[PDB]
Amino acid sequence: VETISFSFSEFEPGNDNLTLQGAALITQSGVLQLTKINQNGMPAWDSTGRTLYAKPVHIWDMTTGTVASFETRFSFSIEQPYTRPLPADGLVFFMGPTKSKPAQGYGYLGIFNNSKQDNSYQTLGVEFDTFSNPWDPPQVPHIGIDVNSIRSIKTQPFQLDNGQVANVVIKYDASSKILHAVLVYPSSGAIYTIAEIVDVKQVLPEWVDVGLSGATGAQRDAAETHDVYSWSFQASLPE
Amino acid sequence: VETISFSFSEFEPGNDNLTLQGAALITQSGVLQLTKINQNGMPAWDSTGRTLYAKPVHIWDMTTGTVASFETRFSFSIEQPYTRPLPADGLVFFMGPTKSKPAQGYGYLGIFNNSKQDNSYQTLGVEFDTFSNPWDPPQVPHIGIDVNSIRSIKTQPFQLDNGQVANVVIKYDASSKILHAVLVYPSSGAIYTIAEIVDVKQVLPEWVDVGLSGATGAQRDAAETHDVYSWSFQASLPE
Ligand SMILES: OC[C@H]1O[C@@H](O[C@H]2[C@H](O)[C@@H](O)[C@@H](O)O[C@@H]2CO)[C@H](O)[C@@H](O)[C@H]1O
Ligand SMILES: OC[C@H]1O[C@@H](O[C@H]2[C@H](O)[C@@H](O)[C@@H](O)O[C@@H]2CO)[C@H](O)[C@@H](O)[C@H]1O
Ligand SMILES: [Ca+2]
Ligand SMILES: [Ca+2]
Ligand SMILES: [Mn+2]
Ligand SMILES: [Mn+2]
Repeated sequence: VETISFSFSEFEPGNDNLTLQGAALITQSGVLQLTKINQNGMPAWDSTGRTLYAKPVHIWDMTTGTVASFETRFSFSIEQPYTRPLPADGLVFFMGPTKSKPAQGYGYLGIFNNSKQDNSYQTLGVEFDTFSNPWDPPQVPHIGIDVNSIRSIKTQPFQLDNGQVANVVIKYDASSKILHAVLVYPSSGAIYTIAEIVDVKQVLPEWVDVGLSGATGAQRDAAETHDVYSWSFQASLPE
Repeated sequence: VETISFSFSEFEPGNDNLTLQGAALITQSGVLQLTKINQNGMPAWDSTGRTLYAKPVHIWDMTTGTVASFETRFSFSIEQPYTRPLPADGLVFFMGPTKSKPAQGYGYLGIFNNSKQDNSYQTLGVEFDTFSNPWDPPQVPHIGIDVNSIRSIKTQPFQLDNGQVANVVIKYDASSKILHAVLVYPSSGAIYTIAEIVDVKQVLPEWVDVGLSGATGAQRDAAETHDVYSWSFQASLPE
């Protein structure tokens, strides 16, 4: 059985097990800031940042025809300090081609180049979208399962607890091909769940990079924070 | 689209919207005790209790072939006061034939007569099993999805936060036929998730009773508490 597994109770500058891209930064206090925060403490607009695990993970194998089961957990907080305009854009957990660089920002969240449904993206993501683009449902924020497109195949509205930490658990069972994600707000006790069928074998390449990406709006002050406090990942490829 | 929906922030004695069977009792303080508790505050062994919603719900319809989507949420606490013998047996959220009476106790949790997988049982349950019977995996407690049998088709171990309150969310999506359940322990922040594919129209009858059932062990002190503090349910049948 081939297994990959990492865990971060917190983050520390320089940890060579993490690849930072764009605005992604690790404060001295241990928190990972995906998008830029000005020195006055306010989140900056027109910002995009991502963090990947330095090592690719074997998600499935052609020869044997088997696919791995995985689980990831992380905590984050989104703070929307401005009244107007509307905050943007959200953050995502994603698995895609190895050696990837940041794509388009804003509504694309740093992982897509446009709103097309294109299988060549070979990307899977679970988004926490805070801005309603023309391809989004009217409700925001919302959890969404993204398969080769920013236009989610499944969506679940949730209420933001401004500035509070949320716990996320994303799990994939190769057996039934079910991807189930859950979001919890310890502060209010709120629990959100979402599940959909995803055939990883038809979406992702055999090896993929796993990471987190966040982005702020395309206009002045259409921004919010995208802070991550911890992150763990585990995958098991049978045989 | 016929919809059924109820919610109990707390329980009140006499409320004719709930059917109590076996040992099930509602205290003056508003908590629902599925299994018996002696006057000295200790849980009694050899006890079985169930609570059914007083009205059947329409889960699917032959005519149209449409099946409903539902969601249920409840809070409970299991307290295992004795060191030995091992505590038993657990509690279940279940849907089954209407006008039913409690079945066998102990490991059968009051909803099955034996461990046989039989379609005539027409019972679906999400269990929180605290005792490992011959048909159970070695780990307890565990969440299990029961389809016409006490021998779960899917199992997920979880760590009991003895005596503390747990929040449960069980959701079923007719579209994908996915049953996803999540258990959360506010006290420790633990989050457990489990999901499996279940085709409700090949398992349950058109109309069903929805309820909660709990049971304590077959020998002295093989007992624990099975208290429920709140419970809500909702189902939507298209057309
Ligand atoms: O306001 C936040 C959103 O901006 C959208 O882009 C807008 C832009 O803000 C506006 O000035 C003008 O250029 O129209 C654009 C729409 O194409 C982003 O697309 C959206 O993701 C948010 O960032
Ligand atoms: O001890 C709790 C478990 O008891 C099991 O039944 C036992 C019984 O306790 C023992 O005295 C003897 O009769 O063997 C039985 C096994 O068949 C229950 O089956 C189990 O559910 C627990 O309640
Ligand atoms: Ca969006
Ligand atoms: Ca058992
Ligand atoms: Mn979206
Ligand atoms: Mn069991």
